[PDB]
Amino acid sequence: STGSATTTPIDSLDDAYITPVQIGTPAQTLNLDFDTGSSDLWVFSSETTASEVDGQTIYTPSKSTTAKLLSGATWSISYGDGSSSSGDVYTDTVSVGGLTVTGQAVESAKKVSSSFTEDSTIDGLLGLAFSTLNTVSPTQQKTFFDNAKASLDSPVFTADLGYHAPGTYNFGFIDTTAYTGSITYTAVSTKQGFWEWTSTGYAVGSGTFKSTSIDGIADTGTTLLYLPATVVSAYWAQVSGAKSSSSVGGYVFPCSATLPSFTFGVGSARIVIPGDYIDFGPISTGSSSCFGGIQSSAGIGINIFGDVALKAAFVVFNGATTPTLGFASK
Repeated sequence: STGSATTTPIDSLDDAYITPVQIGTPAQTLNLDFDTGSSDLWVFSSETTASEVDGQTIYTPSKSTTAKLLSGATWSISYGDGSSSSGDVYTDTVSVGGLTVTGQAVESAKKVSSSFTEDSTIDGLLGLAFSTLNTVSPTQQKTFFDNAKASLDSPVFTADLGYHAPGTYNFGFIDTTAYTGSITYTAVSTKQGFWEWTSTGYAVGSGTFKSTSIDGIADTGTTLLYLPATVVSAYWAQVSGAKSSSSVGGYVFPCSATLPSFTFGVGSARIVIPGDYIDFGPISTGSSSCFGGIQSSAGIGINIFGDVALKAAFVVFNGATTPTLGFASK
């Protein structure tokens, strides 16, 4: 079996992408943020603190004939940006683009942090990293991808994010019409539970490619590209007037400047990120200072190939017994 769903940016800056997911019987449609950097499928629900809900569609397990309380199981998660959520756990039928999984753990949020309440477009997260990162206790739960794997034509899912436009998440097949050339595959380390891989280098604009190993994770749930201080400083040194601002929280540049492209290495292949993808607009309404899409990973401890990098390529997440990441130009 296969699945295919459209993913849409929540705003004009591509801060996050939302994908409709059907939960329960009869279906309750919620717009979830597909996150390859986490492993919990959690949703806003009828059990979430009423003051912490600001416009989201909520899951109501009491209206689902297939929902069941997973007695005694709880979950608690905290993300890299500081945001967090917690609550109890249900099992229910979950379908993504026609691909159905019965008995999926659906984590019902009782408490959500300010960041989630503020984002009215996002009803929850669908974790797509390895099930070892799942926060359900005492019994750990599997991700939707891990539960659908036996039923899939191929144990893969593909990410094809659009730049200020809709994209696609496919499960169980590789659309050979969605990319150009060939797909370059590279090894994945599952030691930390992420889709962790090694980039073979980088180039800034029309400059010479620098061959160096950058260990990082393919993360659909992170907006920006977070790379070592050395690489990020080499990039922003090519932008007139760009500087790292402590009050803003990273590199800012004059909105009138043109941004060079950024190239990253996948084996012997190169993925080119256009300069336009690195522009995140004014730091505040009316400001002439713009926020950069390439930031240092120094304070985080891990390099992140977020949506900025991922949207420049057709990305294959191969969840076979020996996992690999495939990259192709599009």
